[PDB]
This record gives sequence, structure tokens and C-alpha cells, in this order.
Amino acid sequence: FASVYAWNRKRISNCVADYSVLYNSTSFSTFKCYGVSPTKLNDLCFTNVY
Amino acid sequence: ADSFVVRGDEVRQIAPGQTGKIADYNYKLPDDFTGCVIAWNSNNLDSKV
Ligand SMILES: *[C@@H]1O[C@H](CO)[C@@H](O)[C@H](O)[C@H]1NC(C)=O
Repeated sequence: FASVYAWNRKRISNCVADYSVLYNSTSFSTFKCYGVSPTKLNDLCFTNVY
Repeated sequence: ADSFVVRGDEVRQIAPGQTGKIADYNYKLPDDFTGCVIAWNSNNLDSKV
């Protein structure tokens, strides 16, 4: 990964956000969302994901 | 009283409106849930060499 003072920004486009493939590999200790409820993420389409 | 044992990183998913693996396929709380949630570490009881 990158250092915190040189954090890495990547553009994400033309994909399907399933996020159920991460259930086997990694477990997340912190997961928060602002401006949108977590349970509504499967019913939405975004514009510019960074 | 509903009792179970879950991983220490998945304790945050026992809450109304949460998402993840436990909250989607194992145990889900209602949105208008009233009551309390208690959780404590049991590494000296449920773990063995
Ligand atoms: C992914 O799942 C398989 C079985 O579905 C399991 O054997 C494997 O251990 C899992 N991956 C990790 C990193 O635990």
C-alpha cells in the first residue's frame, strides 16, 4: 500500500459492485457510511467512484 | 434472550440497519427493535490449544 502522507487515489468505473466476494477473504473491523444507509447499497447506481 | 457466539470483528454487525455476512445470512435485527445487546470476550473459555 501507500504511506498516509502519499495516499493513493484510483478511479473506478464500468463495473458491478457486488462486495459479496469479500466475505471469504477479509473481515473488516471498521465500516462506516455517510450520506447513504448500508442496506441500500445494492439498489443504487453511482456516477464517479474514487 | 437470544444467545450465540461470533467472531470479535463481527460484533459491530449485531445492530439494526447493519450489513455484512452475519447480518445478511445468520442473524438480523428489526428496524424498530427495542431492547439491549450485550457482548463480551470469551477467549479463555471457547478457545483451546
Ligand atoms: C475461501 O473459501 C474456501 C471454501 O469455500 C476455504 O477453503 C478457504 O479457506 C477460504 N479462504 C480463506 C482465506 O479462508
